[PDB]
Amino acid sequence: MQATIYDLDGNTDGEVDLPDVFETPVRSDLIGKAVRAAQANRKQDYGSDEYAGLRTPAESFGSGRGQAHVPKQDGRARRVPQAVKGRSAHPPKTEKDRSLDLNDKERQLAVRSALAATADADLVADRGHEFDRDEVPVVVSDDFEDLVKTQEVVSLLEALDVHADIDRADETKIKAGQGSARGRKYRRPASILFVTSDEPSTAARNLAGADVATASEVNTEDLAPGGAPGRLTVFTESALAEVAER
Amino acid sequence: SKQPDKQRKSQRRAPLHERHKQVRATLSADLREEYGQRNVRVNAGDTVEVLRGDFAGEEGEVINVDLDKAVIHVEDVTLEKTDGEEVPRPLDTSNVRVTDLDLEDEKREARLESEDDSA
Amino acid sequence: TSKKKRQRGSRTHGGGSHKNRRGAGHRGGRGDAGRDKHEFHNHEPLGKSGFKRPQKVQEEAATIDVREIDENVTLLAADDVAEFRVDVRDVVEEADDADYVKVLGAGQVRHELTLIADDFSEGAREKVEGAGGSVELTDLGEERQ
Amino acid sequence: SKTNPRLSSLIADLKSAARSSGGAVWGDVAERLEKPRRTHAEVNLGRIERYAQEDETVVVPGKVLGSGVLQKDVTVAAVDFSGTAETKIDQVGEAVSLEQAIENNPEGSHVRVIR
RNA sequence: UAUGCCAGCUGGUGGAUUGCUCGGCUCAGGCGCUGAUGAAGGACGUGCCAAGCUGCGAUAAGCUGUGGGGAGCCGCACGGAGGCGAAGAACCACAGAUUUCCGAAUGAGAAUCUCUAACAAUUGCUUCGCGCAAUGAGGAACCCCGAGAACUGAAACAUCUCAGUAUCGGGAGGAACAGAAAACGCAACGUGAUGUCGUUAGUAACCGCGAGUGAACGCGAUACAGCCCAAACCGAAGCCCUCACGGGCAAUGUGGUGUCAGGGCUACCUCUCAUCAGCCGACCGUCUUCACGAAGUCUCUUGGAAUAGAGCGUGAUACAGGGUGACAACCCCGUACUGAAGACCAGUACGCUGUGCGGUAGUGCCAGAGUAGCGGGGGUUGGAUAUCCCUCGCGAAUAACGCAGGCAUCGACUGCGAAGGCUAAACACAACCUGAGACCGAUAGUGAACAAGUAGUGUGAACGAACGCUGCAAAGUACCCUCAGAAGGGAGGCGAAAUAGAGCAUGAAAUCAGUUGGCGAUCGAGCGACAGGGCAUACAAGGUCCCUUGACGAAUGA
RNA sequence: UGUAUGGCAAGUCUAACCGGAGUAUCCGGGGAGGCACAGGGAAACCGACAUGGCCGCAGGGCUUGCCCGAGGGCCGCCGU
Ligand SMILES: [Cl-]
Ligand SMILES: [Cl-]
Ligand SMILES: [Cl-]
Ligand SMILES: [Mg+2]
Ligand SMILES: [Mg+2]
Ligand SMILES: [Mg+2]
Ligand SMILES: [Mg+2]
Ligand SMILES: [Mg+2]
Ligand SMILES: [Mg+2]
Ligand SMILES: [Mg+2]
Ligand SMILES: [Mg+2]
Ligand SMILES: [Mg+2]
Ligand SMILES: [Mg+2]
Ligand SMILES: [Mg+2]
Ligand SMILES: [Mg+2]
Ligand SMILES: [Mg+2]
Ligand SMILES: [Mg+2]
Ligand code: NA
Ligand code: NA
Ligand code: NA
Ligand code: NA
Ligand code: NA
Ligand code: NA
Ligand code: NA
Ligand code: NA
Ligand code: NA
Ligand code: NA
Ligand code: NA
Ligand code: NA
Ligand code: NA
Ligand code: NA
Ligand code: NA
Ligand code: NA
Ligand code: NA
Ligand code: NA
Ligand code: NA
Ligand code: NA
Ligand code: NA
Repeated sequence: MQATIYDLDGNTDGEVDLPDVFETPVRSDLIGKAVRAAQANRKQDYGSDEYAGLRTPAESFGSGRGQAHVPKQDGRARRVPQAVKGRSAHPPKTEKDRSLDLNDKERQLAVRSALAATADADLVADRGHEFDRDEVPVVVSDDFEDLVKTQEVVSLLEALDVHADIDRADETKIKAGQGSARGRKYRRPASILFVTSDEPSTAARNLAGADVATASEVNTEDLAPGGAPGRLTVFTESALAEVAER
Repeated sequence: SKQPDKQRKSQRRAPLHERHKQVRATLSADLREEYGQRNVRVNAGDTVEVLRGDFAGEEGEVINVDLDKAVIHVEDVTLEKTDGEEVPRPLDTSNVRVTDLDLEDEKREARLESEDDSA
Repeated sequence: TSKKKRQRGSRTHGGGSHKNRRGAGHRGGRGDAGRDKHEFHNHEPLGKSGFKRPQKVQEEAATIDVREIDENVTLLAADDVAEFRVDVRDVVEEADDADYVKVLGAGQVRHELTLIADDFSEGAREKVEGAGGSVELTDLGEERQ
Repeated sequence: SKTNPRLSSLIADLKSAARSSGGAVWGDVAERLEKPRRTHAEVNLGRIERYAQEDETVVVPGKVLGSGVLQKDVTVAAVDFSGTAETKIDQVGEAVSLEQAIENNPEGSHVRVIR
């Protein structure tokens, strides 16, 4: 198929062939598996102290005093799991393998599939993204990489009738729960993914919900955050071309 | 760090000289333009305007600046005790704006006027 | 919902009487305990059998059946096409860490082939010569006399 | 509890064809696909070559693999083919998806099931 | 109707629950020795008032210098009094001063004191004098060298296993240890110091051949580095102390040469850039700290308070996180970008000074002994005839020799020189610094969010808790009455709220006081389920229900 | 050792580790090695049906009982 290139003013400036990978049949089950693995693989090992509750010489008196056979120290129960201050019977363990493997082929297929979901306006709309456009992904000239100011990227996005998505992501959510006590108070919608070629867009990165990436290493997660296919993306002329052989 | 416990901790345990930054207030439009700074460390000679509490809108001279509790006393911003005595209502500098500066100190003035440093 | 997930409330978690799941007695001893007594069933009988020759006196032959060679003659375009002529050593994988390459005769030979290897089975020869081909024994192959 | 949405759609399409049209093979192929993956067909070319006949579409209720040689000019229809299988088959005949088979022959006539 | 039963209401009691996090737990990066120049630890002191903690040491919450920092300050700790600071204090960094007693504890003795100059004790050097030096002890674990169980498993148990584990003795470092082949033995026309990681592989090997046990070569990686003696041949050409003088060491050999690319010697060729000694001496990176750092505190409404809703506007290489009277990119700290310093890498790499590599021919000059090896007895190992070690006895050759290649002997072949020594880097731990989290969230998580190894128990070794939350701001309740009264109560005052009033957010259940509805002093006990009646009931969140008659009308059926 | 789902398929998967980067995630590289592709025999050593016959389910075909009949079943034959 064909993809309409846009200059830094938002006007049409020719067009190139949309590479074959964007025709890869959308596979949400494979995309979800790739994201699930990437998410698991960055989780940190944890577990309670191996000796927690065991630092005591507490002994049970056995039969005789009308008491349950429970280890006691200074007239206070200890060690056993049913005892307050006792050990945790089956606690989290550091030794546990919290990683998920994934065949390279299966993962690479998910990358291609997530890439292809990006070329479907309906899917992108179902994912939640706000925009007034028919063609997708949004292809732009390589000059986008030379932009420096965030506001300039804004103007271009408004000129591309795609800025409404950033308006959507411009709302943080103060999460329910104790994640707040561990530094996870906020969360926000995922908006536009900017795929460049030489370096991630420093100018577009701070945009609400935006993620920047490069064609050589863009992954399933940035292409389909949370395992959901069809992220509103904007490739760079060269990025579009590079992504073709992934 | 990004961790909340560590952030609050470093703010509550900061050594005396690091507490000066906890008693900073935004400068008025005129003062910002004049010295090229958005805010300043409120001093006990400055005049300030309350922008947020029950005293919002009132102006007065800063009478005291406590580094430990990171709070300031502004003239007439008070509370009436039971016995009738009038005691100051502690204010957080964040709810205040500096409209006039006490520049009797050569060092403070120099710090304000210099462009490579902020007071 | 998994089996495990449905155990809360069952008391015994599928173990039958609560007197069951205790120590090793419930297994008749730890590991292979009783493999000759109460649990001899389905264990290989006790005893010694045979001998082993030292590992460095053992030879490992890299084999391949004529069927594999023959099924890919056209596909092996990067290998001699005479009046096909293929050196088996250049075909078999794992042919380096092997003491020698041997051609076995499983399958058919639908082409006239000229095979070069260190050894061949009587059946591999009959098949290669039967389809109007030849079998060339390598210099290493000169160990049969 | 199939997980692949495409395999799931194929199965539903196979049923629709067996019901609407006269096809009995499609519904038969649908039932085998609904069964566990371990039971699905895994056929090499040597088997297709041995039991196929020209102008009779070979139907594999699974996947076609590339071992062996195919010389017959047959049309093979499967859920999927390995890269090599599809290459060998197209040299002497034609590799086709079950999705195309259902469209070109909804009545499922002149077909041979091979597993 | 008393005594009383059930449910609720008001108020207690209690501290669950929800929300909150100054603490934990775990992972990761960095970094890493201290002590006779008396450490670590402890004791006792030290403040205006000072009990605890912290700090400090008779100069006692501190003294001095430099740099930073800045108008405030006098630790935790918000009192009273008083004081310090523009003579630039507080505070932070680096460096210095002071630094009681006990403590390895060292003049001697002693439960932290005492008695009449002290390296006690053991050593090296030695001016043979404690003159110059060393050792001792500590440290979270890691590391190296020794000693070495049992419960347990084998469904008993003895070999085996647990296990060279626990525990004990000795000792080093920032890392240890190992290490330049008498190797390997995919047997080769092959590899080429050593650790470590992945694999080889639960393979080979062991084993009441039961249960169990269990490598290596090689390969892919990480990091890479290779050298010095003894002797031959020389023979005082040498070394240490001292400013010097002078002294000490050394023919029982200091020093030169030399170290399997064997060397020495004799005769030659050529040459050095090898090696060794020494000088200089980083970049980058990484860790931590610091400087600078954009943009609203506009309108209306609600509110005690706007960070809320509606409206208008702004920055962004900064929309991580935190604070601020409620949900904050633009109010404050920060955050992106840029820059600076210290530490580590490292006295390393690079560069340089000096030395001089190597080759031919001749020469039986040299080349590590209770050794190699054998036997007796044990331990250990996967090591089986073929692991490594100990002990007692025996015991060789000399490169023209010797050892190894998984039984012994002889020959061949291939590899390799033991009985002297050193050696960077890659790897272990986590005290210390910093960062992180699908970890816990106050009966959890450390024993320990609090006075925590605290209070307290035991002669002692040792054992060992519980206790988090007023409020936006103390505005922490003036005055009056009552009272034995700084109690308490009444009235009153503050605040959005006192049912936020001090172990004070919320405030469950068990349960208690008062009280409401129902039952109740002639009556029977799993306390109820299902039916059906009495009596009782503010709203809300349910709106149905009763009787005449009529329609429909299964089985059944006058 | 099974099972369900998914990728690839006569193959399949990388381990340690290396480079990149948005720096524990992630992208690229790495096939050392493992299992599978031949078995039998203590060992020496030797080394197999890409189909020869008959039944026949599903399915297909036909002129509607008759053919073709993967899989399956019964035999042959082959390696040791
Ligand atoms: Cl064998
Ligand atoms: Cl097959
Ligand atoms: Cl080798
Ligand atoms: Mg606990
Ligand atoms: Mg909750
Ligand atoms: Mg300034
Ligand atoms: Mg290989
Ligand atoms: Mg003494
Ligand atoms: Mg036993
Ligand atoms: Mg037994
Ligand atoms: Mg053992
Ligand atoms: Mg070996
Ligand atoms: Mg020398
Ligand atoms: Mg043993
Ligand atoms: Mg606790
Ligand atoms: Mg006792
Ligand atoms: Mg309360
Ligand atoms: Na304890
Ligand atoms: Na009891
Ligand atoms: Na783990
Ligand atoms: Na069971
Ligand atoms: Na049980
Ligand atoms: Na057993
Ligand atoms: Na028996
Ligand atoms: Na350190
Ligand atoms: Na005190
Ligand atoms: Na001191
Ligand atoms: Na000494
Ligand atoms: Na002396
Ligand atoms: Na037993
Ligand atoms: Na016993
Ligand atoms: Na044994
Ligand atoms: Na090899
Ligand atoms: Na504020
Ligand atoms: Na011996
Ligand atoms: Na050897
Ligand atoms: Na508590
Ligand atoms: Na391989």
